[PDB]
Amino acid sequence: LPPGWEKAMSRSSGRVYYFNHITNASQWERPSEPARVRCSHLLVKHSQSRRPSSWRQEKITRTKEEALELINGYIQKIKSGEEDFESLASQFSDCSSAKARGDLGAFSRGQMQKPFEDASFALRTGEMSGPVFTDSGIHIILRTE
Ligand SMILES: O=C1[C@@H]2C[C@@H]3C[C@H]1C[C@@](O)(C3)C2
Ligand SMILES: [Cl-]
Repeated sequence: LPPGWEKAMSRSSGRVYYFNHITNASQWERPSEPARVRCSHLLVKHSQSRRPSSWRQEKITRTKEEALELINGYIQKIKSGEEDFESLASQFSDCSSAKARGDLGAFSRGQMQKPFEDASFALRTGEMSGPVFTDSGIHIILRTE
């Protein structure tokens, strides 16, 4: 299996699925390094974020658990296609990159927060992460290049 993937069993349905413990991605099909990657993200901050402030909210007060619930809901909408990642990033990301549809540009290893970097470089081109935790908050990461 590709880097960081394991087999798991669905608790509701009993069907086998696959889980990546670096990106927190999960998918039903069996899963299919560069100097740099290009990613977008959607950040949901919380009261324990290193800077609990954003363009959306001068004082961010939501709990870490409430932030995770928001992230999980956004992931549901992106995967069902009801909403686009770029649309939700522009509207709801607590990062200044919201105004760029969440795009962060290209980057190398040794520039970004470690959990963010590890998830970014473990994603395949076009693939989206599950919830990724850093000192800034909780992220959904989309690798675009
Ligand atoms: O929320 C974030 C902060 C700003 C940039 C995007 C993401 C990860 C990072 O390391 C770089 C810290
Ligand atoms: Cl790839």
